[PDB]
Amino acid sequence: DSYTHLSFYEKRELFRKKLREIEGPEVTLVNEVDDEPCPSLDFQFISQYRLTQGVIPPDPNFQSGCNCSGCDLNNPSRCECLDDLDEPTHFAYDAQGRVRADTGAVIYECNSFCSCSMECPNRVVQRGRTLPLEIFKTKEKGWGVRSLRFAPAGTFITCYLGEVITSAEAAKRDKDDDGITYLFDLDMFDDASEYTVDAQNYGDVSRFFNHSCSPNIAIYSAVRNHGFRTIYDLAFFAIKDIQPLEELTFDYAGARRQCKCGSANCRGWLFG
Amino acid sequence: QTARLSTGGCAPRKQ
Ligand SMILES: C[S@@+](CC[C@H](N)C(=O)[O-])C[C@H]1O[C@@H](n2cnc3c(N)ncnc32)[C@H](O)[C@@H]1O
Ligand SMILES: [Zn+2]
Ligand SMILES: [Zn+2]
Ligand SMILES: [Zn+2]
Ligand SMILES: [Zn+2]
Repeated sequence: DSYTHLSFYEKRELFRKKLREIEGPEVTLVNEVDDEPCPSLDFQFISQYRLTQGVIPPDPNFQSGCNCSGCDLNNPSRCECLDDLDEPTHFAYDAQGRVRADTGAVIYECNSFCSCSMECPNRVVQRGRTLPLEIFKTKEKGWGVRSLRFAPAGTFITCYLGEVITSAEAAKRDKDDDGITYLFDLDMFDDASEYTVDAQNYGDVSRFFNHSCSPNIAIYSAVRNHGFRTIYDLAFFAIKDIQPLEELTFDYAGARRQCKCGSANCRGWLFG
Repeated sequence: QTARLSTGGCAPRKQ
């Protein structure tokens, strides 16, 4: 540990001040379990993807918007952002701003080219986190995140951010090794599965989400670009009613040694 | 395939 001249107090205070700099609902850090002061002080919180070399970004000349004069939820036919969806065409969100039960794994939101305001109903992911979260130390896993408010099914939590890297860099970082990884493959679309999100040095609070074989949140691919399927938002949505102080977990598979989730249907392997 | 987190693909079962 290169931070050995800092005290448990100052390191925790420094990480706390790092949390306070995050824009949006507050994020808190508690540790009533062991003596570790905080996660890595070198970690940087970000609000958007951290592209690296070799990662081709979407071309703005291929981008299209909708002509919705924001969009109307009771008339999804007029909006052109939902053309990739089969009939019955509908937005991914209901009147309460939550993802619908019948919505698939791909969410088509509006973008900066639409004639839309920032409070369009199809910009839930873009507006960002609304739930105050708390980072805490768990029993047998590392750090974890729990919600401080009730999160009914369909509530948007946050996105999995970090560096976007190529397959060669992902293998080069596939490994130090201690059973801890922050790599998240962008593999929602098999026709273009090339990049990986690395939350080691840059990332979101979702970087502390743990795995569970009976998860309460799940990933949705929030796509605001045209046909670009190599980079998209990894949006976490609650698939179960999450009560306050309940740990937020998702299936790393997507549906170190053994899994400590403690579910009655634990497969025993994280596979990630 | 990998020791990496996956989205599970877009095969529908209602995420
Ligand atoms: C994204 S980090 C989550 C933990 C936290 N971000 C940290 O660094 O302490 C993923 C790592 O946490 C561990 N982990 C996540 N879920 C686990 C589980 N259900 N049981 C045991 N270990 C788990 C795995 O070793 C994995 O490499
Ligand atoms: Zn719109
Ligand atoms: Zn529209
Ligand atoms: Zn639009
Ligand atoms: Zn398990």
